[PDB]
Amino acid sequence: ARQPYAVSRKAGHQTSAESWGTGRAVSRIPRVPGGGTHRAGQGAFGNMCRGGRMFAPTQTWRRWHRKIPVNQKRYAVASAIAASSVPSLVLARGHRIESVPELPLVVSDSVEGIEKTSNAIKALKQIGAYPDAEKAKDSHAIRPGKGKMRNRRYISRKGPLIVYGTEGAKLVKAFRNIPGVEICHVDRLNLLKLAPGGHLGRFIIWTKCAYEKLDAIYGTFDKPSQEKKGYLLPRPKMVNADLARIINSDEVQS
Amino acid sequence: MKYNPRVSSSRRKSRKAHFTAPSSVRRVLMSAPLSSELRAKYNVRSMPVRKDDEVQVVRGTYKGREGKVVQVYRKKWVIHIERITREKVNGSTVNVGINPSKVVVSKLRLDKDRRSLLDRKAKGRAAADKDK
RNA sequence: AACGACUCUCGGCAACGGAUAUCUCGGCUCUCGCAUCGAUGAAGAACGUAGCGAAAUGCGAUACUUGGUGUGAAUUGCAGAAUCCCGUGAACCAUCGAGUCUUUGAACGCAAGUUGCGCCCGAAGCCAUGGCCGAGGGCACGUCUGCCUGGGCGUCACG
RNA sequence: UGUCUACUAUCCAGCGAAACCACAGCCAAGGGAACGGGCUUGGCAGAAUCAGCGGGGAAAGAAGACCCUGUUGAGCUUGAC
RNA sequence: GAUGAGUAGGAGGGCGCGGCGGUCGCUGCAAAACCUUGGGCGCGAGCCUGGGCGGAGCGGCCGUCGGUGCAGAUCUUGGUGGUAGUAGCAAAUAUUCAAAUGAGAACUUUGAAGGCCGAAGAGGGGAAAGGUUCCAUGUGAACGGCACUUGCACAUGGGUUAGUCGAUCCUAAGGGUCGGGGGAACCCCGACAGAUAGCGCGUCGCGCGUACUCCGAAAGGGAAUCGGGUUAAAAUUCCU
RNA sequence: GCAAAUCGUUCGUCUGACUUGGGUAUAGGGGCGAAAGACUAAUCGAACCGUCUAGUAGCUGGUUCCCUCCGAAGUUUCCC
RNA sequence: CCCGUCUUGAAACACGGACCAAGGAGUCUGACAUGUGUGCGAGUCAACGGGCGAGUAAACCCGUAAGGCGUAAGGAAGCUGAUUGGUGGGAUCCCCCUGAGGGGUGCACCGCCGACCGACCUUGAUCUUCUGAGAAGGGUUCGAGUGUGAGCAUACCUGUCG
RNA sequence: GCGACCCCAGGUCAGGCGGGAUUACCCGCUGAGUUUAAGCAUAUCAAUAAGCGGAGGAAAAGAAACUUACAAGGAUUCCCCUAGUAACGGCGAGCGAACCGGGAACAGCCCAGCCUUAGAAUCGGGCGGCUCCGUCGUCCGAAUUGUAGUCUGGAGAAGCGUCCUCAGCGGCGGACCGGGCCCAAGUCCCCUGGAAGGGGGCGCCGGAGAGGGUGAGAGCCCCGUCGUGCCCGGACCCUGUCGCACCACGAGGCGCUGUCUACGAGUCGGGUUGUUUGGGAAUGCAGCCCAAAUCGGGCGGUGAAUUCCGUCCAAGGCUAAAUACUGGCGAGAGACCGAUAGCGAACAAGUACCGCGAGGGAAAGAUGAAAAGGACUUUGAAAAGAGAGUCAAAGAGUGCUUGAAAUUGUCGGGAGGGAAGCGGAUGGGGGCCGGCGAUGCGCCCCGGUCGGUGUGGAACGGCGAGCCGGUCCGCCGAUCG
Ligand SMILES: [K+]
Ligand SMILES: [K+]
Ligand SMILES: [K+]
Ligand SMILES: [K+]
Ligand SMILES: [K+]
Ligand SMILES: [K+]
Ligand SMILES: [K+]
Ligand SMILES: [K+]
Ligand SMILES: [K+]
Ligand SMILES: [K+]
Ligand SMILES: [K+]
Ligand SMILES: [K+]
Ligand SMILES: [K+]
Ligand SMILES: [K+]
Ligand SMILES: [K+]
Ligand SMILES: [K+]
Ligand SMILES: [K+]
Ligand SMILES: [K+]
Ligand SMILES: [K+]
Ligand SMILES: [K+]
Ligand SMILES: [K+]
Ligand SMILES: [K+]
Ligand SMILES: [K+]
Ligand SMILES: [K+]
Ligand SMILES: [K+]
Ligand SMILES: [K+]
Ligand SMILES: [K+]
Ligand SMILES: [K+]
Ligand SMILES: [K+]
Ligand SMILES: [K+]
Ligand SMILES: [K+]
Ligand SMILES: [K+]
Ligand SMILES: [K+]
Ligand SMILES: [K+]
Ligand SMILES: [Mg+2]
Ligand SMILES: [Mg+2]
Ligand SMILES: [Mg+2]
Ligand SMILES: [Mg+2]
Ligand SMILES: [Mg+2]
Ligand SMILES: [Mg+2]
Ligand SMILES: [Mg+2]
Ligand SMILES: [Mg+2]
Ligand SMILES: [Mg+2]
Ligand SMILES: [Mg+2]
Ligand SMILES: [Mg+2]
Ligand SMILES: [Mg+2]
Ligand SMILES: [Mg+2]
Ligand SMILES: [Mg+2]
Ligand SMILES: [Mg+2]
Ligand SMILES: [Mg+2]
Ligand SMILES: [Mg+2]
Ligand SMILES: [Mg+2]
Ligand SMILES: [Mg+2]
Ligand SMILES: [Mg+2]
Ligand SMILES: [Mg+2]
Ligand SMILES: [Mg+2]
Ligand SMILES: [Mg+2]
Ligand SMILES: [Mg+2]
Ligand SMILES: [Mg+2]
Ligand SMILES: [Mg+2]
Ligand SMILES: [Mg+2]
Ligand SMILES: [Mg+2]
Ligand SMILES: [Mg+2]
Ligand SMILES: [Mg+2]
Ligand SMILES: [Mg+2]
Ligand SMILES: [Mg+2]
Ligand SMILES: [Mg+2]
Ligand SMILES: [Mg+2]
Ligand SMILES: [Mg+2]
Ligand SMILES: [Mg+2]
Ligand SMILES: [Mg+2]
Ligand SMILES: [Mg+2]
Ligand SMILES: [Mg+2]
Ligand SMILES: [Mg+2]
Ligand SMILES: [Mg+2]
Ligand SMILES: [Mg+2]
Ligand SMILES: [Mg+2]
Ligand SMILES: [Mg+2]
Ligand SMILES: [Mg+2]
Ligand SMILES: [Mg+2]
Ligand SMILES: [Mg+2]
Ligand SMILES: [Mg+2]
Ligand SMILES: [Mg+2]
Ligand SMILES: [Mg+2]
Ligand SMILES: [Mg+2]
Ligand SMILES: [Mg+2]
Ligand SMILES: [Mg+2]
Ligand SMILES: [Mg+2]
Ligand SMILES: [Mg+2]
Ligand SMILES: [Mg+2]
Ligand SMILES: [Mg+2]
Ligand SMILES: [Mg+2]
Ligand SMILES: [Mg+2]
Ligand SMILES: [Mg+2]
Ligand SMILES: [Mg+2]
Ligand SMILES: [Mg+2]
Ligand SMILES: [Mg+2]
Ligand SMILES: [Mg+2]
Ligand SMILES: [Mg+2]
Ligand SMILES: [Mg+2]
Ligand SMILES: [Mg+2]
Ligand SMILES: [Mg+2]
Ligand SMILES: [Mg+2]
Ligand SMILES: [Mg+2]
Ligand SMILES: [Mg+2]
Ligand SMILES: [Mg+2]
Ligand SMILES: [Mg+2]
Ligand SMILES: [Mg+2]
Ligand SMILES: [Mg+2]
Ligand SMILES: [Mg+2]
Ligand SMILES: [Mg+2]
Ligand SMILES: [Mg+2]
Ligand SMILES: [Mg+2]
Ligand SMILES: [Mg+2]
Ligand SMILES: [Mg+2]
Ligand SMILES: [Mg+2]
Ligand SMILES: [Mg+2]
Ligand SMILES: [Mg+2]
Ligand SMILES: [Mg+2]
Ligand SMILES: [Mg+2]
Ligand SMILES: [Mg+2]
Ligand SMILES: [Mg+2]
Ligand SMILES: [Mg+2]
Ligand SMILES: [Mg+2]
Ligand SMILES: [Mg+2]
Ligand SMILES: [Mg+2]
Ligand SMILES: [Mg+2]
Ligand SMILES: [Mg+2]
Ligand SMILES: [Mg+2]
Ligand SMILES: [Mg+2]
Repeated sequence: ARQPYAVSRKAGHQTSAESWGTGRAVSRIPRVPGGGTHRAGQGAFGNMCRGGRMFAPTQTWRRWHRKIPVNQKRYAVASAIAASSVPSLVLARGHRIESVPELPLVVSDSVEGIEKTSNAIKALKQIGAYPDAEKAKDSHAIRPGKGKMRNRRYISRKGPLIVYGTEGAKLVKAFRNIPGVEICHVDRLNLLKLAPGGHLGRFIIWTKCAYEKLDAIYGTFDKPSQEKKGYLLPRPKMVNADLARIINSDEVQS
Repeated sequence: MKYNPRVSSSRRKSRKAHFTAPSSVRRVLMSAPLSSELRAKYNVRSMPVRKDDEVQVVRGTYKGREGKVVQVYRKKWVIHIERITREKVNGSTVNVGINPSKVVVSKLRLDKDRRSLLDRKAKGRAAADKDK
């Protein structure tokens, strides 16, 4: 999503400066000709010179973008989705889910019909997701450093991610004004929102319709996806990650 | 969040548009809230301050002071209020400029245009806010 | 070999200087939309123009503006204004369709280190058809269509 | 060689630069990049300051113009291509 | 249990700077930066903290990114020393006395004296070039390489009057051009390849008619002004 | 330094191939030269200005934090 | 003994450095290569473009005889195109035995020697459309070949080159 | 001599057209060298820079004298691929396209020539009228050395019959582009402060928590922002609908028909020279020489003759879209710079200033929330000082936020016989440090305070229906801790 930046191609070279050569008790750097102005006789063209040209000037044809293989991107998304169902990971990422009834958090499809922001907030309170949303609002603050003058004035913590499965659902606009709350359609889940900062354990609120579509969209270990042609969920190198069971099993301990 | 493509969220552009605004634009930017009594009467929240209006200062060191507007110094983004003054080192009296957003309009200088403006402001609120 | 001066050195304060930090109506880069200069005198250059201005910005002897329309009470550094307020109405306001637009410049009567040197038309005014006076305008080059006036035994026809 | 005059230098009031500067500034020998202000061994060595002086600082002025090197030139010449 | 040198060079683990995605915090009950003979931690890059100053922002941690770390380059820009109150003020003969003015006088003004330029001048004008430096009044600073009450400085105002003086007109070396000839074109030649410009006399007509009615001289050529008077500053220009 | 060529004294010529103002002509591999490679705006054995251009350099100079570990070569062959 | 520097050799009578602040030099990009991380695997790659979508430069989806690289090589070319392993060491495991032991197992890798495909050479029963087919049989020749695939995408360091 | 025509001349004749400017992209011409090749001359740099011209919102190109050799594609342009490939190259350094295939877009056409001859059926200008980007009438011209119709190879002309198709304007609306206006919610209580926009408390809006302003971090103070509603204007194109009109004479389509069936010249092509290209016995272009054809001509990537085959039809012209865009005008955005940075220029910057000239070309941003910009007293010729005053602050006093280093003065401590600094080790004198250094613990009784086995409830748990538990409340007993 980056926009290119680069200095002007002609910066530092809008001058007819030439070296004085040796024999005049000064360095051999090129110098502005003429007289009658402080600029006359000053150094030019050098990356070490005031008003000169920077070393290796930045160019717009820097390789800004990256194309990661599609199968790796799908692998990353599946891992993020799986991490969101582990309360330890969700807590570890900074989400306040102490009052959440259960993870994964699946709510009735009637939430998709909410039209007013006031009713949207009441829905969050009922399911226990409001405290995480309240954390985001209370973290609203001005960005430290030069970013604040670069049209990036405000920062805040991430709130819950709401996933819905109905196109054109009205909840997209009832929740959007709430700071920290993101809305995404199930068919087009985005990794940058599933693992913000590259950190697993996003707090996700699933609608019933969206939750039921996960098998069709991502398939299973046995049959492939219906919408990702020829895609199957990846396998781990370790079927059972519980070392204690393996190490303390009768077979090993014998 | 804004969605109009003709509207900019750039801080640089917003500040430039504010400080280079012409006098007619500065009139709208120099608006003050109506008092709770006038708000319930005309069903209007804000109005551009006028020369002969009466206002009450609700912020600053002159909080609570009441008086009549005497000069809308648009070039300086302030208004002058009768008797709201300080003394110079030489004893002379100079009016203190106050931002119109920091006062409340207690009485309006009504006229043919002012009354018509009040109707338009109330017409939208009476429909877009209540009937909806 | 005290004291004091001098030199060096450490600390407090005071100087010298403008680094650092925090700023930004600027710059840079990317993307998008649009197609609109001029002999109907352009771009550029010059001179002038405000109650108090030199520059910048604006404007053209109607000269930091006229007119229309919108907005609806200022402009402001000072002065002044029975200029202006339930309004044919303030504004160093916005906008544009009416109107003005000096000398130049492709620059066009000829020239130019010259406000130099010509010719033509002519309202108004005025003295007895004429005379003076005169606002304003005209007179470059190449070229197209048409037209008028002509030249050559160029090719003919008739006296 | 001496001497005479003027203007400087000299002293004062006022005014007031620059070149140059690693750090610095007493010597002998020794060793050392074979010619030291610094190192080794000795001589010695006493605040601050004035006018002069040209021994030394291998003094300053300038990336040696002489000479050589470069697969750098340029002016000129001719039986070079 | 053994073991420890290291230029050129390689590699590892770490420190520090500025953003971005996240996360955890601090701040007008005082952030950043900066200052300190305060204290402590790390072999070290550095880090933590007391006090002061300052008056509005800032930091830790994970990931990720970069115009990311200086003693040097006769490095760049800016600032500042020693040198040093030092070198130095010296050509063109020269000043002195009294008084006035002023806070202040070797330097301003008046008077007196003594000298110099000595008519191919240190005098009186003008052409170029400058452009208000001209004149009056006033003046804090700066400037006039000491000084100034001073002024070619600064501020405010004032000042250049033509039928006869010039430009203007004429042509010189030459310049710029029509047509024609060249030229991709910018341009080249320049009356040389051509139905010249028009003029004169009658009152529209007759006669004449050799391709530039152009630019080119404030010293060449050339219609006409003389005394007397007048301003703080103009005059063969104003007045008679 | 008064001065990026001046000052003092001393010297050459001085009715001519004399001196000088203004106007005008010749422009960069070109001009102009009683000829010194002189002169052509403090620039001349090829002016000045901008651009190509951040020209190329086997050559000179510099090349920015910390500890820890390993740790050289000046020898072979070929090469205007 | 003064730092920095070139040097066989610097405290040098070798050069730079009066002093302070700030600025100040292996970077970006294309190609390729080894190494490592990750995904998938005889495949791999959403790359031009399309469908869309945070009302959206992102993310998500699409390869239907697309294309790139790989999946087969040799030959200048006309052309032809892999008969599918033996052996000496060897990891691990199994059995006996409790030896520097003896059997079975024999991956990776290395050495050695055949076979197969192709260039070149050689060979020809038996057929054929007269120039081809191929029973058998070859070679101190040659190859960036075969003998049950290992590649493709992507990230970054280092190196060569523009 | 009078006339017509031809050619030419003059005109301040009537009415028109042209020049110049701009640079990002576009079209034509002209045209280097640095450089690379480790030298260098071909080559390369480069069909590039500089130079000279010409356009537009795009330009240019464009309806095959094509690709290809296949089961064939089918104007042009552009992207991916082809491909760093074929080829070219002191075959060195290097250089380098195209077709197929996949996509974006998509659009086709107009003339010249034989063909009115019972009628120049065409066009311009003057004048006049009308429903005025035009149309009608009239007059004078242009034109037969040919205007208009018909035709363009995909065809077509002519004849025949099938009996298919073809004739306008206006009203309203939509779509499209531009603008204008109204419209959510606290400025409630306490504390700090110069100021609340900060903290704490209590509320509210949200399809609006983009952004900015206001005396400190403001969703609710102000402008805006989200979403409707209303209003005005521009385009005359596209499109929906309605009303009126609606003559097939002619023309076209389809079918057949013996016949006819006209197509661009100093051009193609060839030789030669130069240049250019990947184009190699020669890719294009250009000069000169030669110079065509009509059952023919061009092409088919090795020159030539012979026999076939495929393919297209040059030497005339127009044409939207996909594509380009460091200029102009308007708009949005950014992991960019933050006053030695970023454009040279954040500011009266292409300005001051320099150069005869072509040209060269800087430095320079920040008082405070508000000037509230320091009255007055006193000293001095004045600048100014001292005191006082404004302010939260003059330790913010008109180049004033913060105010580092070099360097300087002053006060205080200390040292010094031709450097000083520096490493290591102590000492003297300073300065600094109470987490610089503790004061508890165990066992007794005096008092005070607070809770205590077995049965009841409340909400749960460990192990896997059932066992095994703790916590809290209450009631008894126990009588200690
Ligand atoms: K001292
Ligand atoms: K001190
Ligand atoms: K700063
Ligand atoms: K004009
Ligand atoms: K002006
Ligand atoms: K107006
Ligand atoms: K003249
Ligand atoms: K003195
Ligand atoms: K010695
Ligand atoms: K030379
Ligand atoms: K952070
Ligand atoms: K400290
Ligand atoms: K970081
Ligand atoms: K003069
Ligand atoms: K005259
Ligand atoms: K004259
Ligand atoms: K004469
Ligand atoms: K007279
Ligand atoms: K003489
Ligand atoms: K030259
Ligand atoms: K070498
Ligand atoms: K060196
Ligand atoms: K050396
Ligand atoms: K040295
Ligand atoms: K494939
Ligand atoms: K596809
Ligand atoms: K072969
Ligand atoms: K007509
Ligand atoms: K705000
Ligand atoms: K034809
Ligand atoms: K050729
Ligand atoms: K043929
Ligand atoms: K600059
Ligand atoms: K301050
Ligand atoms: Mg020197
Ligand atoms: Mg710069
Ligand atoms: Mg910072
Ligand atoms: Mg203006
Ligand atoms: Mg003219
Ligand atoms: Mg004139
Ligand atoms: Mg000695
Ligand atoms: Mg020495
Ligand atoms: Mg000694
Ligand atoms: Mg001594
Ligand atoms: Mg000496
Ligand atoms: Mg001497
Ligand atoms: Mg030296
Ligand atoms: Mg040298
Ligand atoms: Mg030299
Ligand atoms: Mg060389
Ligand atoms: Mg050599
Ligand atoms: Mg040479
Ligand atoms: Mg070691
Ligand atoms: Mg940081
Ligand atoms: Mg210190
Ligand atoms: Mg840190
Ligand atoms: Mg950066
Ligand atoms: Mg850097
Ligand atoms: Mg430094
Ligand atoms: Mg160094
Ligand atoms: Mg230096
Ligand atoms: Mg300097
Ligand atoms: Mg100095
Ligand atoms: Mg002296
Ligand atoms: Mg002297
Ligand atoms: Mg003297
Ligand atoms: Mg003298
Ligand atoms: Mg004197
Ligand atoms: Mg004399
Ligand atoms: Mg005399
Ligand atoms: Mg004389
Ligand atoms: Mg003086
Ligand atoms: Mg005077
Ligand atoms: Mg003056
Ligand atoms: Mg005269
Ligand atoms: Mg002449
Ligand atoms: Mg000429
Ligand atoms: Mg001509
Ligand atoms: Mg002639
Ligand atoms: Mg004349
Ligand atoms: Mg003349
Ligand atoms: Mg004369
Ligand atoms: Mg006079
Ligand atoms: Mg002198
Ligand atoms: Mg010539
Ligand atoms: Mg001579
Ligand atoms: Mg010679
Ligand atoms: Mg130059
Ligand atoms: Mg050789
Ligand atoms: Mg040596
Ligand atoms: Mg050394
Ligand atoms: Mg020596
Ligand atoms: Mg050297
Ligand atoms: Mg030096
Ligand atoms: Mg630095
Ligand atoms: Mg790899
Ligand atoms: Mg394929
Ligand atoms: Mg073969
Ligand atoms: Mg074989
Ligand atoms: Mg006319
Ligand atoms: Mg070379
Ligand atoms: Mg070389
Ligand atoms: Mg060479
Ligand atoms: Mg060019
Ligand atoms: Mg043009
Ligand atoms: Mg245009
Ligand atoms: Mg287009
Ligand atoms: Mg076109
Ligand atoms: Mg055709
Ligand atoms: Mg095609
Ligand atoms: Mg390939
Ligand atoms: Mg090429
Ligand atoms: Mg294609
Ligand atoms: Mg015809
Ligand atoms: Mg027909
Ligand atoms: Mg037909
Ligand atoms: Mg509001
Ligand atoms: Mg609150
Ligand atoms: Mg503040
Ligand atoms: Mg809206
Ligand atoms: Mg044809
Ligand atoms: Mg030819
Ligand atoms: Mg050419
Ligand atoms: Mg065309
Ligand atoms: Mg554009
Ligand atoms: Mg700058
Ligand atoms: Mg900075
Ligand atoms: Mg502040
Ligand atoms: Mg300050
Ligand atoms: Mg200091």
